Amino acid sequence: EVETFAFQAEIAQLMSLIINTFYSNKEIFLRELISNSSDALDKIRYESLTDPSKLDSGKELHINLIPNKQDRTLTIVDTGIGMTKADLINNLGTIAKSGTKAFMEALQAGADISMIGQFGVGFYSAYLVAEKVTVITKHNDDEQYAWESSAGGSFTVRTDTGEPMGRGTKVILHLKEDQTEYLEERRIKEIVKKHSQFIGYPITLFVEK
Ligand SMILES: CC(C)Cc1cc(-n2c3c(c4c2CC(C)(C)CC4=O)CCN(C)C3)cc2c1C(=O)NCC2
Repeated sequence: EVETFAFQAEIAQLMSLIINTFYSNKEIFLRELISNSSDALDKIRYESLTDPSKLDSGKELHINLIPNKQDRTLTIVDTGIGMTKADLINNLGTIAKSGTKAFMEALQAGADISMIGQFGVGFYSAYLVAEKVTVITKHNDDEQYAWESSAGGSFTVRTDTGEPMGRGTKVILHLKEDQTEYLEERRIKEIVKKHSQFIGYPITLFVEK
């Protein structure tokens, strides 16, 4: 069973702005997704200090960057807290509403797309480079889920039939035809060094065979 949901009006408006605005500094999507993963790692690490059993699903706290030229995909894997079904459908979207409204007002007031993170809606910068985004996630208190959106005002949520993850999130970016530079090893290295050099977790860039 695949459930289809409409995005909150403000979120749909933000996604349209990200996809339709002429903005060359697209590389910022990577630091935004790395920031989301770093926050998820911080959350599980903190919670594990009071309840160590929260790490039974995996002790390693890291981020993996996996480019795939054949599939034209860039995958960001983290062993963070993961997201529940309620987080994917309601919680994060509700939280993002105020930030989205504030960001769009700031953009009208003279701010630029790179400031997206200051409003806590950085996840949506994935649409600067991806035509479709697939989010595979597993939280300790829930089943493994697959969230997906090609924008256009809707998203889908289904129980993931694929390989079990243990705990964490996989963000699969199905890249736009003219955005293949983000699959090159030296380009990814340059972006990580420039914007995410002080992330407190190991960032491993997987090289293609
Ligand atoms: C910020 C952490 C705790 C959770 C998280 C949240 C999100 N995220 C966020 C937002 C959204 C998402 C992912 C989606 C698919 C639920 C969409 C969304 O609105 C809005 C607010 N941001 C602060 C975070 C994305 C990821 C993750 C994650 O665990 N790993 C990398 C991908």
